[PDB]
Amino acid sequence: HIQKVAIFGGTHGNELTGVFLVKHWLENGAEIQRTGLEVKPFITNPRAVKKCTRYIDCDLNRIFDLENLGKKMSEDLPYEVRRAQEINHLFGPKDSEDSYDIIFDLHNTTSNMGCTLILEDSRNNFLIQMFHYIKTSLAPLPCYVYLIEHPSLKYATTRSIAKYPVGIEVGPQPQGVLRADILDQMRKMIKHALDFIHHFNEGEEFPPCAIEVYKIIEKVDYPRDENGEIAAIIHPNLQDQDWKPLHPGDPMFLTLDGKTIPLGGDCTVYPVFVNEAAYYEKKEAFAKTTKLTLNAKSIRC
Amino acid sequence: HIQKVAIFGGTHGNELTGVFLVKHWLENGAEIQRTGLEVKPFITNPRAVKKCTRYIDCDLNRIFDLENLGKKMSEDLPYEVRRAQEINHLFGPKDSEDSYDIIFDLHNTTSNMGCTLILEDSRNNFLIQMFHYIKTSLAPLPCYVYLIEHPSLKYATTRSIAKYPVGIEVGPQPQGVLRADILDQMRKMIKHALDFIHHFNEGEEFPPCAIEVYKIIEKVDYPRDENGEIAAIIHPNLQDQDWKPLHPGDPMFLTLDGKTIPLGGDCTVYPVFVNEAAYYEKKEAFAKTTKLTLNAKSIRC
Ligand SMILES: CP(=O)(O)N[C@@H](CC(=O)O)C(=O)O
Ligand SMILES: CP(=O)(O)N[C@@H](CC(=O)O)C(=O)O
Ligand SMILES: [Zn+2]
Ligand SMILES: [Zn+2]
Repeated sequence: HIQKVAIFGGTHGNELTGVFLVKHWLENGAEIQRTGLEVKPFITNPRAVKKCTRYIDCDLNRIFDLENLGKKMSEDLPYEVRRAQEINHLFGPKDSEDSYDIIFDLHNTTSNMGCTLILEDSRNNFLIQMFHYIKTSLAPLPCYVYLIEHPSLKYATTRSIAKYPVGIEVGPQPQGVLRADILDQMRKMIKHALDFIHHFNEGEEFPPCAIEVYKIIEKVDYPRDENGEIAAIIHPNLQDQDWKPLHPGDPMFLTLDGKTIPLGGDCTVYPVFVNEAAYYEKKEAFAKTTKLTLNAKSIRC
Repeated sequence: HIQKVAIFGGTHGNELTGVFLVKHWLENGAEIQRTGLEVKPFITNPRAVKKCTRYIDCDLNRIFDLENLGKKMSEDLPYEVRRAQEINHLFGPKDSEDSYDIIFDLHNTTSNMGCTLILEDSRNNFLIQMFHYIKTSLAPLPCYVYLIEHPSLKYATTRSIAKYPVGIEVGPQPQGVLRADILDQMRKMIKHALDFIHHFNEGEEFPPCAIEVYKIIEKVDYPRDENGEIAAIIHPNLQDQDWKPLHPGDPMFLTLDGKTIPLGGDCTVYPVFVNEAAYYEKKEAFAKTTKLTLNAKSIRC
């Protein structure tokens, strides 16, 4: 049974859709309340939000792990590390039964990804059923599921605190910009997610369901010159073609001289986060993913 | 006769198309050289480029005036001030005959403005002729001219150093990103600008011409709180509709609730820089322009 729900906004301070909503919701939350459901809206990175930048000392959505949450409180720590602890204490602790049940973390991307749900665990049948529900509600408005569970990769998100972590990504949108159509898409996504929880809490039964997801394989950097500067850019056939298949023959990058660097490798892939501003400093031009199906067992409260 | 020509990129450090070309052209100018014409590429704000921020201490493209350029040099002064003077000493002095003849200043905008030329002087026959040549040469691809001449508004641009300052602005592109299609557009604009200069220098006579331009009337802020926080955002109809006519009854802003706030007044207007990331701090949702026609007298070298 689902009791404790939060919506985080402003994990990244220059992703204004979430910030705008949460800050309105703090003043009037009617939209995010249901019957017998209390959800708490919350500004994750208030300082980065004030400076309208992604972060102050380091990326908040990467540090919710033992290395960082186990450090001694201290004014000498990076701001985000201090803030990660404050959040763990408020909405976790992480890996405890006292933690929040569900956390929705709201994000924006410059990539042409549309409505996107981040899945941190392939086995969780509750999430697969939620995601199936939202996907289907939204349609024919498309909505895709990025699955980030992986051995060496995968990062400790802000929402990993909860038993049920949910990432909500909407793009394309420039950083520092509030576009109405994106705002609307993110509201519709939440509308359905919260509806599903309520529906489940009034003991509805959901049959088995399948969904298609995109599983991370590896991350590709920009081809780089002899000093570490970018020597080629996202080829225009690849620009804005997130989710769509890319075959070994196909064009990845383009040089100033007009030279085209093709995919190579062995098989088809589905690129994600194509040309995301914030990933330039992470050496990620885009991420390679395989398409695969996940099956959920029926569930009931 | 035109001798000294510069191309500035990186005036704003997170506008990467200019920075990316200029760094390449610094390593191989072939593309921007014309026979009998030497063109110097230059990075105006190398420091803001390092951090991929718009600026360090203040906006570089607003301070090339007497107040700042006449100041005594010291380390208490904002970086950009100290930097502006250093640029005046290399490509000016501004208002002197020893200054460069033409400076092209390269920019990107989040607004959906397409290929855009900034005209600083409505009576400058030479520029008007150049712009008409570029417009004509780019067709059917559109090209738009924004006349920032105004008694009160109008600011001291990096490029105002030259006898003939030219601003090149290409959108939409998110800050901190390199799109190929936007890059290609800026290169073509430059190709044709240099071609024009060369042709003129080889004595070709240019008959009189007319161009449509858009003259700044006034800037419009987002409607705000009692706290000064944004209370409404760019309406979906207005979004991405730069240059297109906006009538008095038409939707302008949108609340979460969401009520539409219409234009008001009684004259039609032409909106420019709709939803520009960098202008949120400047408190400009968009600029209202009136669209008029300018003539050039014929010219010859
Ligand atoms: C480009 P973003 O910061 O909105 N994407 C998230 C992805 C996620 O939510 O896991 C991140 O990089 O932290
Ligand atoms: C969107 P931008 O900052 O590159 N445009 C210039 C306008 C210009 O080039 O005059 C500015 O705001 O100073
Ligand atoms: Zn984010
Ligand atoms: Zn600029």
